[PDB]
Amino acid sequence: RDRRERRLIFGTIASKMSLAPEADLDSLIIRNDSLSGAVIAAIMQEAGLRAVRKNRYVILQSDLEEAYATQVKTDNTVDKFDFYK
Amino acid sequence: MSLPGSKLEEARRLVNEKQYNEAEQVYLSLLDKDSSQSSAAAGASVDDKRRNEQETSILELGQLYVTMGAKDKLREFIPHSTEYMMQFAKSKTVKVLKTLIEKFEQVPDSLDDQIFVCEKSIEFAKREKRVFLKHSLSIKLATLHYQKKQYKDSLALINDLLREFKKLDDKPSLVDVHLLESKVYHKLRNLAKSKASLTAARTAANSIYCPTQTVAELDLMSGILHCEDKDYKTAFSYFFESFESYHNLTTHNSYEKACQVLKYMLLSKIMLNLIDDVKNILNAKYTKETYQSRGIDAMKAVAEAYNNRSLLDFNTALKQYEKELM
Amino acid sequence: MTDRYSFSLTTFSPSGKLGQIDYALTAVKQGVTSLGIKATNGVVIATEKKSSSPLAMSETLSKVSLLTPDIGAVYSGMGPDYRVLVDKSRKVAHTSYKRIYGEYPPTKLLVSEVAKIMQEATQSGGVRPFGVSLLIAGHDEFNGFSLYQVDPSGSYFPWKATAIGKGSVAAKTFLEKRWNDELELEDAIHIALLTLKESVEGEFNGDTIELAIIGDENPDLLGYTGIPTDKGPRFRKLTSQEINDRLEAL
Amino acid sequence: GSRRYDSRTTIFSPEGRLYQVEYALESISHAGTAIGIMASDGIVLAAERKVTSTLLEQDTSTEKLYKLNDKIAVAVAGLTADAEILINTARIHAQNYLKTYNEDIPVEILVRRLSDIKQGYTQHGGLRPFGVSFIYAGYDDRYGYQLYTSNPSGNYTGWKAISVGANTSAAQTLLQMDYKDDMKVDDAIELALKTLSKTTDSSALTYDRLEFATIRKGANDGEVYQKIFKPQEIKDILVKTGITK
Amino acid sequence: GEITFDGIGGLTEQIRELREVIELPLKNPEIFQRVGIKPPKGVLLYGPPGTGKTLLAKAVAATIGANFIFSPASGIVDKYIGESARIIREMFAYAKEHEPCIIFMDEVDAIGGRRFSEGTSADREIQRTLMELLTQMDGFDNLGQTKIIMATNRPDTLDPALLRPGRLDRKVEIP
Amino acid sequence: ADVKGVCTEAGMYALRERRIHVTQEDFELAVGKVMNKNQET
Amino acid sequence: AGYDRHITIFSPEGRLYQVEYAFKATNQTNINSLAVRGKDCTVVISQKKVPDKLLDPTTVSYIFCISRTIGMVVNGPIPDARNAALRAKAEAAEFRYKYGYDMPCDVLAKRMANLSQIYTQRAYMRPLGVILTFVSVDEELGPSIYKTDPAGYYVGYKATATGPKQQEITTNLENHFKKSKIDHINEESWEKVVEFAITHMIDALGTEFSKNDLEVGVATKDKFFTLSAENIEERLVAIAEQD
Repeated sequence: RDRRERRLIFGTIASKMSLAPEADLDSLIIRNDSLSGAVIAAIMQEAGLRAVRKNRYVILQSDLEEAYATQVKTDNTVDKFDFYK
Repeated sequence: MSLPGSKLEEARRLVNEKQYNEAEQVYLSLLDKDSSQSSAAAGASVDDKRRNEQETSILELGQLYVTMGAKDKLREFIPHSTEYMMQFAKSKTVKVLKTLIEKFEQVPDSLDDQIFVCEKSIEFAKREKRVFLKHSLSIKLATLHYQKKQYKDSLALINDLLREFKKLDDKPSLVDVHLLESKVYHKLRNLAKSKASLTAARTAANSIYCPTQTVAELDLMSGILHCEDKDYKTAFSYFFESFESYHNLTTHNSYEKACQVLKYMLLSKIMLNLIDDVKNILNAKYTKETYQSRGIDAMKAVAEAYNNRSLLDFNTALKQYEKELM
Repeated sequence: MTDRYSFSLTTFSPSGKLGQIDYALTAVKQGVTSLGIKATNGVVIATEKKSSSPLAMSETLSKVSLLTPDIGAVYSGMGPDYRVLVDKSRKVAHTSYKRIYGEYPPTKLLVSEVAKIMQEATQSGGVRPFGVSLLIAGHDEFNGFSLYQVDPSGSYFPWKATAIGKGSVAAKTFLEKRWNDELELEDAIHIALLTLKESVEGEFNGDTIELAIIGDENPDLLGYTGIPTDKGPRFRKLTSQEINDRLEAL
Repeated sequence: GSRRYDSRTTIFSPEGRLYQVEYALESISHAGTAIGIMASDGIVLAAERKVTSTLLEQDTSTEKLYKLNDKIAVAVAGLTADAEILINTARIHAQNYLKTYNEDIPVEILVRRLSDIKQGYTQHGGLRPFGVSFIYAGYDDRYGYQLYTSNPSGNYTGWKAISVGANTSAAQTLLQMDYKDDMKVDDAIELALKTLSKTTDSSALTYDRLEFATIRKGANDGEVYQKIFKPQEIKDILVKTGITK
Repeated sequence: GEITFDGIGGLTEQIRELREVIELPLKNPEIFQRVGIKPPKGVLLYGPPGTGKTLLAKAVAATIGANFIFSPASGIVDKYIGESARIIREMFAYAKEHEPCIIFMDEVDAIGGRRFSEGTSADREIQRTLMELLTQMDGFDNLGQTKIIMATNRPDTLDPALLRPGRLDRKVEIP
Repeated sequence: ADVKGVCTEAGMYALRERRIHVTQEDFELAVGKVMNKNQET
Repeated sequence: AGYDRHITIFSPEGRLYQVEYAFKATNQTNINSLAVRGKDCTVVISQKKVPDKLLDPTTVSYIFCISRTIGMVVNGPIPDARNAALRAKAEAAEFRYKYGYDMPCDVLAKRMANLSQIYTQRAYMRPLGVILTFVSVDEELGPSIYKTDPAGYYVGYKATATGPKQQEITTNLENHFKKSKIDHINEESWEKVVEFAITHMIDALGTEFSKNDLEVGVATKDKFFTLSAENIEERLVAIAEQD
């Protein structure tokens, strides 16, 4: 995605579901650059599931942070993979 | 005095200590003096090195000149001084010529005087073999006509240039003329043509590297056609991307330029009927840059007036903010 | 013990392929972004030197090696492969040109030596090639300024400007436009910084970027603080502070 | 174990020639072309340059054309790597002969050492063969002009026009037809430039996408003067033939 | 289920985060509708079988009062036209009729997985089976009172389509 | 078959720009696309 | 991938079976080590695994004294650790004989790195699964920690940790080094550095440790020495009587 493309995803998925006044779309565009469109849509889905599971009726900025941290990482193994070291 | 360097420093500082008017007597003095070798290159001194420093000095001088109103002697002087540089380097002549013309229009100016520098220059070049980027300058020459409200004339000039770029001359020159041609069409309210030409402009842009500001101008037009043919959501997104680019350029993007794009950015959101997001764009100073104007005041008053659904409230804002706003 | 693997470990097929090489070429792509520009007004090399652990220092990691005082090299691929081949490359440069012929080697002739080692470790059984590609940049009065790539294949070619490692295709492209025949060394340092900025962000600062130049030098380190016999070597590698300072004016 | 991790492929096929050798030939036919024309007042060599682009240095076209001697030069079809090892050994063999007998190496004598090593490479060690064919261009003062070819099979022949690398069939067919023995250098070049055109399919063929050399009698020698063309010299001859391709 | 969900206790973390993903949309589809987010789709159990793996799967079903439905993946391998289509569909149709229900699909490397290289050797039977799973999930059809649960010895063995959200959003580990 | 592709693509380019006439330039751009199709697999 | 176990060929992956498994198997002895540098000292503390009463508790070692300054901890199987130890000891002495100057850490790292790379290139020797943590207070390089890993990759570190509980130890070192705003310990007396080390180690690995559960090697400028049982006790004693 382009930066302008990124903006749309945030806007479109946030209409379908609850949002917090705390949570700003403006905020999200700045924070998320250099990612595939597939990853951003994932995070947005994740945050909405998490918020409801946390037994609320709103998506807070807090769930969105937590969902972001979750989706970007899944690997925590270091000091290996020689072909670039 | 009696050294090029010392007299460079002096002439420049003469502006700062008091005024330009003192400085100009010094600048004028730089021409008579210094140099006992090489080719004619000030029409009062023969030189190489003095004239070379004179280029950067003339370049300062000319900015201040537009303020002074003394521009008129310089508008003639630059075309006389082209040949000084042909007897140096051809590349230098081409180069210098483009930068001096760029400085004068970065300051507000009357057209009549601008037309006049360029005109001599392009005719004179032709005689030798220098045709390289006198065509780029003809694209600039369109631009003064565009503001003048000679679109019809710009159109005739632009059409020939398109042909030249497309298999007789340079690939990057093409993008810029397709951009202008889009602004030109748009003013005639030829929405159809303006749009089709941007689509061509973008295909031509991604072939190459196009300067950062140019890319943002592309995004500005795209957003503009989507306010006039709807799809304000898509427009907004482009105005986001364009505004961020203008921010990052700093003061190499004019103050005024950045404000008119913000004015459009607020306006698209109100039509789109997310008014509370108009309040978020204001309340942030990364997304407004603390650009507050009567224009910007108007958009918060209009969002408020919509929420209220009070017709009276719109009429009050419109008239008060008017001069800045429309 | 020896004498169990005396068949080559590249073999052909009717598609003519050499197993080992195709796999090793892939490794180069998976390295870090390293590039070379010949500006025909010097040579500038830049690469990323990067941590692999939070308590790993990067000021104990270099990817820029001197091969001789005035020929420098940069790479993408396997770290170990590069150091071991570099030792052998150093060996021949020093013993066979500076004692025999009394001078520093000509680049192109050193390009022939380094190629021959790599092609040799493929031709001989029981061992594999090196899984790297090197860019060997040097200067001589006789040849001017020069830049070659030597592949894992042991093939070589010269390249006006090139890039290898991650983001190879785009990095070379942007560069080709920004590359002029007559290009100023300061602008050529910016373009390199600019490219590496497009590969990486969120860990891109100037003190993690290592840039070295062929052109400007310091006589005061070559024992010519006093009266010179001659000017001497043209390679001089920047420190971090110089790199960061220019990154601000990028 | 590891006595059964032996490839055992530098042994004969029933086809009368080793596995690896036959397979290697394919590899050659998938790399650059070399064309050798022997004329009655020169020898003309043409080779089409494999990858040409701005990212490469385009002003270099000695990437496959090396002179081994003062009056012997070779053309490569195959890969750079494979080539270099035989080039260096032929160069020394030239110097051993020169030194022992006080005279320059005859073209077949030189060919024959290179070919005995190519065979050797599979005959001792089990190692793999080359992936290079040379077409040799040389003069000797005992037979006039000689133009030969060797392959990693160690079989060599002499020819009056041959092509090796890709598109051997097509080029050879045309060559046999237009061949004459009253041709001059310039008549050959024109001929060469036609053939190359008919095997390459293009809008145009440019001067930097070629590597060219001819070895003519000259006018500074009664010997033979070896002229190694570089892009800008390729550009000139392209005008002279009036064959734009 | 064979056992309740607090009698296997000392798997408590895994109990906790299966309970709030699976039980809550079944019992209360309304909260996910009202927010406007999707109910969850698929949940994955991975790790060796009988680490209390089997326990956790039986146990989530008991508390809902779902039917636990064990499907052998190989049997989904009939060698007739559309039999293979028929079987998957019917489980999905039955999941909505007899709702709430757990459709537990054991091993997703006899009807899915990444294969030898995903060429043709008899790896098209496997390709037809996986394609069916992917088409219903991504499409107009959906999972709401049909929960599907995948089980796999190690999770890295599964097609990356299955690894996308909109197939499997929940991925639980069993240490 | 590729030649038939060049006319239907030249026309698609014209169609996108809302033209019934197609220049030489669109036709060149179409052929380049067609060449890329033969290179695949 | 490739098929590295039957012929010495490459993988398109770039990393081979011999390299990939050498990254793994380096712990099966149930071992954890850390090294920190002081301002002007370097301390190593390492778990000591005396598992029986058939063995003397001080013949079980995992810290080797390679030179008179240089220490090397090997994290790996014990035959591989001694294979590396033997070679390192010769190279250290040979370098002093020929070049007239004792061995520094970085040059030993390099020699061994090159060897490990060659045995991966060979089809006639196996490479080893050893991670070699070389430590000293070098004369020109200051306090030093240089750690090699198997591959033939090596790089210099602030401080380092090894073992399955590497991660636990790391978060404690990070927290200290940010707080203090330097990448070494403000302290400068090897006792207080040893004491500090143990503190962060107890915390990370979650068990209070005895002297027979630890083994200490200390580096100082121009000398290397190992701390004995009594010596370790004196440090431990304070950590048990403060909060």
